[PDB]
Amino acid sequence: KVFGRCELAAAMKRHGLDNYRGYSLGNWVCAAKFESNFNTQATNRNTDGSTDYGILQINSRWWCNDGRTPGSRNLCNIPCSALLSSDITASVNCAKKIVSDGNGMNAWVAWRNRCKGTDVQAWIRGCRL
Ligand SMILES: [Cl-]
Ligand SMILES: [Cl-]
Ligand SMILES: [Cl-]
Ligand SMILES: [Cl-]
Ligand SMILES: [Cl-]
Ligand SMILES: [Cl-]
Ligand SMILES: [Cl-]
Ligand SMILES: [Cl-]
Ligand SMILES: [Cl-]
Ligand SMILES: [Cl-]
Ligand code: NA
Ligand code: NA
Repeated sequence: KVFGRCELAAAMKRHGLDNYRGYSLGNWVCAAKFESNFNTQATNRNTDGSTDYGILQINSRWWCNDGRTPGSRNLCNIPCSALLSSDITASVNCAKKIVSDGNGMNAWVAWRNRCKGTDVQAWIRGCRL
């Protein structure tokens, strides 16, 4: 599924991400835009051989099992394929664990490089939330 901007904002808010660990909703939408272009089916291989899956590009090295990432963990206890669903529940639940891990949203390199320090409220402008 390719979400619309406000559609995704509403789904993330319903799942309790607005101000989760202090990160306003526009941070989460901005991250999703640059990670996946709001496409649940996005997959991208990393240099280390791991793969990032779904709307928030969650990595197989630590967070999900994809059966092909050596020496890796599965801290969200989920197959990576479940992160590609049109239902974002698994992605959101796993993201909540990631952002609690110590480094906040800096775990998402695209958030650090393209969202952090910007006017992220722009990402939810015009949405009925
Ligand atoms: Cl389709
Ligand atoms: Cl929308
Ligand atoms: Cl957009
Ligand atoms: Cl929802
Ligand atoms: Cl915001
Ligand atoms: Cl497997
Ligand atoms: Cl593996
Ligand atoms: Cl393969
Ligand atoms: Cl594990
Ligand atoms: Cl933080
Ligand atoms: Na990315
Ligand atoms: Na893994």
